[PDB]
Amino acid sequence: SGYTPDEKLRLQQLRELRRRWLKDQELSPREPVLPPR
Amino acid sequence: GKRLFIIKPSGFYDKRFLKLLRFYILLTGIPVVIGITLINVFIGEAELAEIPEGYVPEHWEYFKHPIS
Repeated sequence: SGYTPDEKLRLQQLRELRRRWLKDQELSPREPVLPPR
Repeated sequence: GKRLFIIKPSGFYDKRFLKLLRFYILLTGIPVVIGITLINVFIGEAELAEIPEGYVPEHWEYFKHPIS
């Protein structure tokens, strides 16, 4: 058996979306935090 | 990059409450303790003597502590 290709398609879209989310969680503006004073 | 986005819930409300609590106890934490310090280091507590011969005291002058 195995996947149905609908599940493959769905899962590859979730590959793209989940990679984009977890890369977006990775912050580096060279400064995460900033104290005003 | 190495440091990811950590997800803490919130801290502002709690730090505001504890800031207000320490500040509004500190407003009368310093003067009351300093006042009782000045009382028990300057005015003195009391002394141990008795009622003299044929004499009437008040309802105070029975108590060791002067603020009491």
